Amino acid sequence: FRVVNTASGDVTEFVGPDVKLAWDKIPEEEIIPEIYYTLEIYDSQDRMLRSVRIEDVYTYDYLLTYNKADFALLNSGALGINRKLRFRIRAEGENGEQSVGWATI
Amino acid sequence: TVFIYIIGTSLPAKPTSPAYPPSGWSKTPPNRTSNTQNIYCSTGTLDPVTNQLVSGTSWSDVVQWSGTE
Repeated sequence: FRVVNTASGDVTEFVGPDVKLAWDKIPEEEIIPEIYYTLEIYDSQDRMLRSVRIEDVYTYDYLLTYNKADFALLNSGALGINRKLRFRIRAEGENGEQSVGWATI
Repeated sequence: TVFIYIIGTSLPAKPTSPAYPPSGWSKTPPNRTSNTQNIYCSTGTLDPVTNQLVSGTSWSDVVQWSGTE
């Protein structure tokens, strides 16, 4: 679970306006017919920003327009940008199947 | 000057108008949808008095903007 757009100078720094989030396809996928991942985004001071459910794709594309319009206003009511971000992802099947331990970077 | 100026699905053709804001072409990196990408051009030398590309020195080859230039 890593960010494609990461600075070579140091780890854990995204340079581009949009954060590209990618992760490996879960093993033992063929065992379960239909699966999906739940991704949550947290702020520096621990307020969740969005819970996005992704199915059949393992490469999320976070956008700057999201981060400003849908998040800064919704969290404070005013235009702003969040620079420190946080991500956690779980792999959930359908018939009561849920991964254990979350996953982050 | 060097400006990043497209929310583009495919590689565009380089500008032909010698104006610092090119023909309907943005001056700053805009916001994009997931499908689109960003492409920049290493603009030639700019003339502040005329605020356009000096005679000659056309725009550089357009290259998709990955990370930082």
